[PDB]
Amino acid sequence: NLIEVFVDGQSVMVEPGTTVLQACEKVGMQIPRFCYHERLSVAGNCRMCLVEIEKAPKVVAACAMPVMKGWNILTNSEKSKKAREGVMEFLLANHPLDCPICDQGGECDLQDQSMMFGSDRSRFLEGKRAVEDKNIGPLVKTIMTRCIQCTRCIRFASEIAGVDDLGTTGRGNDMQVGTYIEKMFMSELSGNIIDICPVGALTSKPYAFTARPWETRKTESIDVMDAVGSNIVVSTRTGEVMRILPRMHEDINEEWISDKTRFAYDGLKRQRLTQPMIRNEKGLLTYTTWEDALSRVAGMLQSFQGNDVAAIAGGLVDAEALVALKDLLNRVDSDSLCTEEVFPTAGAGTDLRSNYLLNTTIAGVEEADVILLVGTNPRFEAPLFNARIRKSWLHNDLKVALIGSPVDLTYRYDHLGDSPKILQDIASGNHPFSQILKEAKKPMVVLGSSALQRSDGTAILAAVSNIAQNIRLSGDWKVMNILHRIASQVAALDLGYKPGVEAIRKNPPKVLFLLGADGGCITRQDLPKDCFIIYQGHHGDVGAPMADVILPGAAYTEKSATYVNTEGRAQQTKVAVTPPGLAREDWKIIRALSEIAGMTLPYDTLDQVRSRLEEVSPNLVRYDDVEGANYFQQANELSKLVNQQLLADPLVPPQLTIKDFYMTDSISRASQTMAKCVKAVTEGI
Amino acid sequence: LGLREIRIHLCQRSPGSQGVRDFIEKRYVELKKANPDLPILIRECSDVQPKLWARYAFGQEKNVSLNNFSADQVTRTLENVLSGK
Amino acid sequence: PTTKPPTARKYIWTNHKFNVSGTPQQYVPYSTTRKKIQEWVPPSTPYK
Amino acid sequence: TRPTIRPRNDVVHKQLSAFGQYVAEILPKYVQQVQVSCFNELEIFIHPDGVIPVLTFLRDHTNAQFKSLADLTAVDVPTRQNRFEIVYNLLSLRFNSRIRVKTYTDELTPIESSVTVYKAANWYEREIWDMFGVFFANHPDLRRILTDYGFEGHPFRKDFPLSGYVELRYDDEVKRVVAEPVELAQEFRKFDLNSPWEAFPAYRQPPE
Amino acid sequence: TSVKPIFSRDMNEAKRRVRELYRAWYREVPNTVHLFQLDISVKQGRDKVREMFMKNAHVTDPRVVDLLVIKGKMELEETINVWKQRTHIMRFFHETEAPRPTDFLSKFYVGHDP
Amino acid sequence: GVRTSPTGEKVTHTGQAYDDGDYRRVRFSDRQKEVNENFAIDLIAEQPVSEVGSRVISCDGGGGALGHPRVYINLDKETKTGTCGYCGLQFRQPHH
Amino acid sequence: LIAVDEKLDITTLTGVPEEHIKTRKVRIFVPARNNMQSGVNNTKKWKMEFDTRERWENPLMGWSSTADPLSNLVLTFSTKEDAVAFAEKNGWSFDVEERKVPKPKSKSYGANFSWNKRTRVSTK
Ligand SMILES: *P(=O)(O)OCC(C)(C)[C@H](O)C(=O)NCCC(=O)NCCSC(=O)CCCCCCCCCCCCC
Ligand code: SF4
Ligand code: SF4
Ligand code: FES
Ligand SMILES: [Mg+2]
Ligand SMILES: [Zn+2]
Repeated sequence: NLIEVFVDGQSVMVEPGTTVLQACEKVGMQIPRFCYHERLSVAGNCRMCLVEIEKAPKVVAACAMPVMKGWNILTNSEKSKKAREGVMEFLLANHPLDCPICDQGGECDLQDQSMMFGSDRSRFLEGKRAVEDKNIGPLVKTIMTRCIQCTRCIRFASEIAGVDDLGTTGRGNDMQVGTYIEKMFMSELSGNIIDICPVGALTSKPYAFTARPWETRKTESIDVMDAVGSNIVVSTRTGEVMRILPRMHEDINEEWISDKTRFAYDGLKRQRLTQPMIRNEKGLLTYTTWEDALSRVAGMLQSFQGNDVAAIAGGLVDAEALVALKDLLNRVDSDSLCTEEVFPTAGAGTDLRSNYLLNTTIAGVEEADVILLVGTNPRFEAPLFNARIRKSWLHNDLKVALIGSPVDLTYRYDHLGDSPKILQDIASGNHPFSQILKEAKKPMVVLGSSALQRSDGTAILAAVSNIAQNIRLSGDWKVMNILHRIASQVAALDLGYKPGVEAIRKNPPKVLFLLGADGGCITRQDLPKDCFIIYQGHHGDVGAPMADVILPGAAYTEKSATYVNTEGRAQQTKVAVTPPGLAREDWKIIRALSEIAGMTLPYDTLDQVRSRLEEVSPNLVRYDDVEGANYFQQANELSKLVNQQLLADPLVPPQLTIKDFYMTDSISRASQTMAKCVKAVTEGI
Repeated sequence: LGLREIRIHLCQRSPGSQGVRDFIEKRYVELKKANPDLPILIRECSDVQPKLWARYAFGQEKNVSLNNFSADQVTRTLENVLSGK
Repeated sequence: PTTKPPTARKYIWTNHKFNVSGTPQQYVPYSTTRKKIQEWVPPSTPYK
Repeated sequence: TRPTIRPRNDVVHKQLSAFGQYVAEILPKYVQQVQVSCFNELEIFIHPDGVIPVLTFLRDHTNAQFKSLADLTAVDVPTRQNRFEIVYNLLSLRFNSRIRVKTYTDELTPIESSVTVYKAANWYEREIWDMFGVFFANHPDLRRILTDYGFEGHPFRKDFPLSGYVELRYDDEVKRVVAEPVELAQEFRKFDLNSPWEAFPAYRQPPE
Repeated sequence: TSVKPIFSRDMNEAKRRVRELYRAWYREVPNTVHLFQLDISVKQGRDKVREMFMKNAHVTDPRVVDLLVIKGKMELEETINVWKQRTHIMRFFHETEAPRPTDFLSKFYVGHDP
Repeated sequence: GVRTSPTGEKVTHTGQAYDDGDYRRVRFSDRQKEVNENFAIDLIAEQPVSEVGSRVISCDGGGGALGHPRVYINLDKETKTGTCGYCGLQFRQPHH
Repeated sequence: LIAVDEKLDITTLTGVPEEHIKTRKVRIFVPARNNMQSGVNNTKKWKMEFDTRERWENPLMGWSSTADPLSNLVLTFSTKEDAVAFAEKNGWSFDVEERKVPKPKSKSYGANFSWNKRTRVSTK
């Protein structure tokens, strides 16, 4: 059972195999460290964590030394202090004098630990070394003279990203970390080497020289670039977004964020909508006033009612705006409310959340024994979900099988065909993987929502539900899973939006509200002549060029809002900056439009809007909660009513390359760093 | 008068919602088949009493409490809502 | 300065100027940074 | 010898500890705690209702002739239930010594004025009231001393903004100075300076 | 639950003190107008005193009422002794501040403030 | 490299120039715009490239304690020249 | 020693304007650990901060102007209960976020050299 150790004479009970560093963490002491990271493997080479045992003559490395029974750990001992001073003396003896010209200046673990557990003087009278800088892509700037050879980037690269391209070339004092050849370290998780590097050897190239840590203000929010719902911290200085950093959440993030999340913040400063715009007598877009634009839209809304009113919700819309638009369109008896992504409406459809949620939580992947991925590329659709899958693979020997096109995941997997015919065959039991699933104690079936965009999505959903039913026929564990790639999709489905745009296609509307709809699913060729289009958004990409009235709105960094991720967890984004120019919050715009049109919505403040959200769906106001009910039996019973035949077309994921990963949405398209990344991955260097 | 949407809010681990849970368990499937195009959304509350929200045309809604109801009572309440009485 | 001339530099002013306050040559402050956010220019081609 | 480390006076430390024990024994009804810092400063933590007896004893006792009131101030700690902390610094010329008396008090709890014991307490308590909101029951004249007339709020509380809420300027329309909501041309820049590494292991708190 | 009083043991004594303070302020408005040469009328001063008294009518704790009446007595003492100027007396009357609209549409038009 | 903007206004070394529709140009009417004629980037480009026979060279900016902190530059990569980033000075190893 | 059951409302005594009393939503949270550093000494006390308001640019010199007095106001509390009590007695609206401690992890240096597991590393 638990063993008893002593830290500075204080008794503490720890599990067997616990290290001295973790025992000190238990008692509240933080041992200094340079090479140790709790989410990486143990290295034990920096030697900064040397602590003294009470009667042992030689100090031990706390990061790699399991505790023995009855050991007394002297963290503040004379030997420990001298060892720390010696190690810091070596590190600073070979380190270069680059602190003022270094982006790591005020947030450097070398400086802080030198000032805490180091000497204040130097007796190094020799000359320092200099190392030629490497080039590993447009995202990471390398000044390798500042590297302390802690091998965090190598261990992170290998274990987390599955990319074995970093390593140490050389021997002795001339040992260098690099790729040897001029290969660029490009991945969907490549800024985390910038995060984990304790020194300024690896630094963010877009953020280079812009600011200092003490100036910036930190706003804790969530990431809106996919359905993972990663927690982020936005660093802003003087009302300008300076950078994005990961925020720890051991159920979603686990301290990492994707490169699109980290480096697309500069797309919020380009191609922005700042003032309301209307068509003039020449057919061109000209700036106008909020009163004029809202009066025009209100006149059109009063003129047209019924099924002649459609709303298309994009990928970066929040629950408050969605519910406000839903109420506004319901006030005119209209119901052409839709989201720009397709989900099968047959059977239960959106009536049960378990039918379209990721029922096995992101943290629940680490418990699964077998996972079957259907019609998805999790590496680019949800990089953090793929990282969790790889971690489960590496640690618990998880068996991963992928049905469809052989994408390059960061781990070895069992490939199953390319067509849904094999997917249907597994349900019957002819495939050996049926036996594998039946013998697996913890199976998961993750169907990518990108495979539901084709015309046979309902049949795909029915087949995977049949597979899950066969698995269940053979407690508290959930097998069926759906992985989304759109942040607003889950919130829209919870609020009651109709998936897809097929309803709008079948009943062409006269008034169309494009709320952030930049997917180009519906155009004026599909719409009737003289259709009135109101595009409400923050970036002008497609909807703004095709619109009649353009309403500027706020981004996620600029509004306080609610987003539901792919697993059903609701999280609130906080305000970091204010909308530029005359741009306003989306739900406030909708409320003002309703008031001008004479259909005043019964909420004037964010609290009242969230009360309406609670009335519609309490899970939208229950924050950071993922517990729910599993109505899989009812969902399957309703699904097995109608039968559709799977098409013979292969399951080709929309994203097959990292360039396709880089260019996905409006903010990424407006970014210049993303354009640099695409050019680097296509042309080379 | 024309019904547009039905919402059933039931907490999943409360004694008062036990009757509403039993309706979903073995009576929801039959109801949905008879009303294929009706948005009967089922959600989960936290501590409030179970409720039945009925949204009609032009954004008009009525809420009916389902606290401590049995399975049959929920069926009768839904039948009254569907039939307009 | 005749005995100890100052060090000569290519950027040091050759002509000295007194206080120019209250004169057209007075210093006027201004922001030395570029615009932060670029707006979206609408297309110049009518859609219909 | 250690040139860069301040010397220590064990004799004075022991004398202060002995006097703290002496006063604690003499006044058990009010004295809650006695401390001696490592730089030889004696601190007495007492109940807020024993201020007058403790100060009278420490002023008139033969062995405790602290005739001079050195200072009187308050410290606002929002996390505590009794946020305000009234501190009395007393000086004894007879024995060439200093003592510190501490008292806790919240917003709505009055304290007995010490103007009867020390005369400087008049203006010191006026300043404490003006800057924190702490009320003194038996004060001959309690009113604002430092802040502007009609000023709303107590500036030294930790929840009061640095720049306040209003600012003054001359308005030509009314031919007088007016008060308007504050609006800074350049906002005060808050700097996050605390290091994420513990500097003093001696003051480390339990992990809770 | 149980706390020491300041001046009033219960709400009746607090209300009595409030009435006394109101009487004292009411009897001093014409003198304040005359001494400071204010351009307002006596009725405006009485109405402003009434408004100031009515913005704390929701207070139910006797200690808060005692502190409020103490502060009011302090402010009256400053006015009677002519320690303040015309500046502060007119600062009571928000006169150079633009009228901030309290409707959603106007607040939406002007800016981002709630 | 003082260049004149389309509106007849001098452009500073930071690329600063008010637009045609910017009202803020009124502050320069009947007055002048303070622009420093010497451009540090142009001057440092005009400065030549020092060649030394060593792989690592130390730069302190000249003058000793009156310069910048001493740094060491690795003159291995023959594609470019090693630049001291405090003073922006280029050093190179002989090739031909 | 009188008896009262009020909720300790000092709104009328603080002197804050009613606008900043009733239209402010504060956030009661433990600040997240800065990912650029490995120290955890800044994640031990609860912080109370107000909502961000508008910040425009000065027409002259382009400085960051503001009109929110409580923009730089950050309070430190030892416990969530103390922070919530302070917020309630001051009358501002508030939202509280629970502390997110890092869960304990199993780490073994011998796992890097495994006979038959995937945890074996290809480099040191
Ligand atoms: P009845 O007892 O029902 O009386 C009605 C009220 C509502 C007053 C009750 O007495 C009651 O229950 N009130 C609630 C508690 C209470 O008494 N609150 C009053 C607080 S005392 C107060 O606020 C006095 C301070 C105001 C000072 C005003 C300053 C004068 C400004 C003049 C400016 C211009 C003059 C020239
Ligand atoms: S990495 Fe740290 S120690 Fe090295 S130059 Fe940068 S701030 Fe200084
Ligand atoms: S580059 Fe950074 S993370 Fe990699 S070994 Fe060097 S100091 Fe460590
Ligand atoms: S932290 Fe243990 S040797 Fe590096
Ligand atoms: Mg770094
Ligand atoms: Zn130099």
